[PDB]
Amino acid sequence: MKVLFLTANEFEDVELIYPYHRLKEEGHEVYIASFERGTITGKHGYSVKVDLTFDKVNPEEFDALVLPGGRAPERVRLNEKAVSIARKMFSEGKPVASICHGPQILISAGVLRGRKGTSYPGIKDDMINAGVEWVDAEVVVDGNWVSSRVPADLYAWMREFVKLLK
Amino acid sequence: MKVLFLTANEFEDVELIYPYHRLKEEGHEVYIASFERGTITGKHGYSVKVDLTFDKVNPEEFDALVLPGGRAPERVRLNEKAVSIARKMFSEGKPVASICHGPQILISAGVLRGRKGTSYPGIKDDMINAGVEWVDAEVVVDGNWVSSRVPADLYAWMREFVKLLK
Amino acid sequence: MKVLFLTANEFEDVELIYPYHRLKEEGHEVYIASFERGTITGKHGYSVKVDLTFDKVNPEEFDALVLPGGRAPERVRLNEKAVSIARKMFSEGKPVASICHGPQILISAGVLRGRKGTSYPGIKDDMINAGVEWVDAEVVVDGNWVSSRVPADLYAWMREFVKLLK
Amino acid sequence: MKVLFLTANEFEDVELIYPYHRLKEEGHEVYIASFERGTITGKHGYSVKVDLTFDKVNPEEFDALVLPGGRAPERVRLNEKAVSIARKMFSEGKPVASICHGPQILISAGVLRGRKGTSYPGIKDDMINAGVEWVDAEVVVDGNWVSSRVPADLYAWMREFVKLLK
Amino acid sequence: MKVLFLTANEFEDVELIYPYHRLKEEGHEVYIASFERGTITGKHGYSVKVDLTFDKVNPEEFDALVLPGGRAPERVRLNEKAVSIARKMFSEGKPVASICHGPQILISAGVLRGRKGTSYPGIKDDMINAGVEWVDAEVVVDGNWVSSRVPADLYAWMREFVKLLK
Amino acid sequence: MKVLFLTANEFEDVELIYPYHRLKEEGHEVYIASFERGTITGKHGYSVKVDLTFDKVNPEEFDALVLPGGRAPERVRLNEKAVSIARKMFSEGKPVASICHGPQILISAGVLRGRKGTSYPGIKDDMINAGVEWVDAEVVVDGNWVSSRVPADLYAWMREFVKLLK
Ligand SMILES: O=C(CO)CO
Ligand SMILES: O=C(CO)CO
Ligand SMILES: [Tb+3]
Ligand SMILES: [Tb+3]
Repeated sequence: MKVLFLTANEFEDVELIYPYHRLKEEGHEVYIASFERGTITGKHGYSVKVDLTFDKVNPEEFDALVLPGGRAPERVRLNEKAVSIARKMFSEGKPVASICHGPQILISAGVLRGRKGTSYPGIKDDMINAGVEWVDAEVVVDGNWVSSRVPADLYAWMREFVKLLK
Repeated sequence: MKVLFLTANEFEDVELIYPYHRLKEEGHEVYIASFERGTITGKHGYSVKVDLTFDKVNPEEFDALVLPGGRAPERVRLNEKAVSIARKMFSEGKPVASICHGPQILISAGVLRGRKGTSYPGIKDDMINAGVEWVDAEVVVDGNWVSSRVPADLYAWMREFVKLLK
Repeated sequence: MKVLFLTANEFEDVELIYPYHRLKEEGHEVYIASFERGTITGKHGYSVKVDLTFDKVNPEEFDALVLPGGRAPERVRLNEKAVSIARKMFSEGKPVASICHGPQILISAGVLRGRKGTSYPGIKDDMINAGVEWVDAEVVVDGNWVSSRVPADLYAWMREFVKLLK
Repeated sequence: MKVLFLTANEFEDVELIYPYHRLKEEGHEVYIASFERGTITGKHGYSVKVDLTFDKVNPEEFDALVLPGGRAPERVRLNEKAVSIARKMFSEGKPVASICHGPQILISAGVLRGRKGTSYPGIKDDMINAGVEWVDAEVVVDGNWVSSRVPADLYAWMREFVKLLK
Repeated sequence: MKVLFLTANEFEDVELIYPYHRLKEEGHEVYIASFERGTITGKHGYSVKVDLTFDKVNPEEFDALVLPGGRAPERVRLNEKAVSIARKMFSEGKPVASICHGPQILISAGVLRGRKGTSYPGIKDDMINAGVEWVDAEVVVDGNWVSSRVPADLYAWMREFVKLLK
Repeated sequence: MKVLFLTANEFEDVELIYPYHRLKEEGHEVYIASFERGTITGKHGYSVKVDLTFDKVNPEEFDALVLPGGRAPERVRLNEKAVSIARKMFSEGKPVASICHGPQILISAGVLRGRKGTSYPGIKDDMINAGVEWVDAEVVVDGNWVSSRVPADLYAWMREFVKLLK
């Protein structure tokens, strides 16, 4: 499986780095997409290499999608190409993992009405207004959509996501 | 006029400090309300004294409301008392000024359906999903609601808000 | 009115941003002059665009002058052209607003002998030794010179300065 | 399984957080031991709660040990109780995972002579002088000792360590 | 010889630490005085222990005085007791070393008229207005007063100061 | 005398700056060697200019060597040219001063077996395993090798090193 990550500067560091390594453990290939090639830096100063730009992503080449949190999703969700990648992959039923502010990208994609999941609690009202049945749980599994709230939830978030890719 | 500010740690510094001083220039009394007494610190490190807690606010004692941005609104909007203050003041037609992420508190108050305004562009989709006709302008005036987007808009934001309080 | 600001890196952020927006509210044009074009960054990390260099300033083209504080005045006061701009504008009786360390530029211009005003209290002795009757007040108005001490004084500083430009 | 972590302030954040969550995914209980109760803060600013002090650790109550890196191991290795915990657990054949500077604690425990493993390359010479057959690989498995070098190795480090605990 | 240092938070780190150690090399005793007991922290984050408060200093018990720079002198120079210590020691002809902003304390003491020395160039005009014959040199020796400008001057600053204490 | 420093980014600031100025006081020439020309930055943010790269160093052109601490030695000790400079200078009996983590470079050079000295206590075990008779003292003098532990030892470290160069 080829797993795509849509992120940008000010990503929540462990929310990117944890699934990156957890999915590599399984033998999956992992790719970081952002605005430009080079590096991006997390809220806490970890730097990661960008593999490809949003413009170069062909969603048909990727099997699954991860949406880390932090302040990066509010930047990503204004990029039509990044939102279109998330819209396509999610609506096609490919596995999509989101955490914390990550699902702001899915809100903007317009794909969450009637879906069941969670997010950082600070944006619960925005998830509800997008039509989500919002649950206060460490992980929620709604078909292809695996969602979690905060870094304390990482263990449960990927415990469930790895099952979808098997 | 007695002007109330609803804010918390990680407020956008100039979005609090600018209206605070601008309204004092007019002779209005300005009050900072937050979770606890003591001080709160902005994203950029400016410290301000808290005048009263959300619990101690009686909305009937205040004439107008200011909602600065930053990351503070995502904290404030989870406090039922703070959201109730905003709901009451806004729904009674008292002047309410919001900037950047500030109107996340108004989203949570459930008062924006059918209203027109603006915000930080990163949350435009959340404003639209709350029932706002979102306008990309430095300031929008919709009856009692004066809204702006970013720090570059400060001059226009308070130019319009000062007029409502006269 | 065309209002010139003389500043540099490590300016006290709100002491630049507050008068910048306050004077734009009135419809005045505001210009940031510094060592080079591009941007400058405040003590607290706010970035502002430089409109023109000190070398390109013709003082006859500007109606008023603002001198924010921070650590920037100790840099500005070593630039002969910046000091000459301040000397010319102040000595011609044009409105000049200073706050905090801002009047270090006026000290270096040699224009304060026999004048009355204020500054950041830490440099009161230097103001006295330059020939200033130093007053511990939130704002002092001495003809064309409007002076204040610290960020807490912003409201009173521009309340008085706006009156000189009308 | 009950997994003990020996660490301190200035731990490499992801080297603690990654195995903590990865092992919780398996249903293992995870315990952070340090100098004092309260919190410890990583090099990159993540804070974690300390479960127990080194003085309160009874090594017989834990099944496995994790030694994250950063600057914390040079502090931990001067605490004779922490070193004695590592010596006891490692010499009894319990699973021990180390990464980056983590095995400095094992050097001080005097248990690495004739063993095979890796570390941050900057301390390879110190591992060699302690009697280690040093290997430049993302993960090395030498009986109970699973060792890795840097954060890029996380995926492989816990892939192998999880196998020892099953 | 007993050497006193008058300083406070935001001292220029190397301007305190360098003379501290250089004078200990000679066998002199070194004492840090500040507003309160406990620790003070430099601009660059080095922490030093305060030996005594300004209020507890009896200038007759000390043989020489060092005035480091940074932002600390603008705080120290508003403390009547600290200024009185500097006034007494300097006017009695005891060796006094200053660097960078350090001599702002001597300006406030009122002891520099007709004296010859240097400082951080940003405050040269303030030194001149206090009656100093200001010299742009790495070190100036004017009887008991040894003055330097910036951290690059440290070697020459103490080369000359150690000669006065011999 | 021409004194070479082998260092890199994340050097302990005062451990480089202190001997640099102390040795310049004597009239010695001081040279900073690192990976590349330009500047290097300490743990605490002080920046220093690099005079030459490790590749350009001819050890026969330098009379003495200084090895500051911080995290820089773990980078320097993986550069075989830097290690070969230290090996050559130390084994030829030229004066070598080390402090804190500085002697990690000497460990890697393979020159400490049977020698007597000190270091940061956190790496004492690594010094012992390299064949050092490790002493817990502020300064140790073993022929050409002058060693100290921490920044508190600076005064004694250079007191002894200066004697070797005279
Ligand atoms: O129509 C708006 C909601 O009222 C969104 O554009
Ligand atoms: O008299 C002033 C100078 O004119 C100082 O107080
Ligand atoms: Tb051997
Ligand atoms: Tb041996």
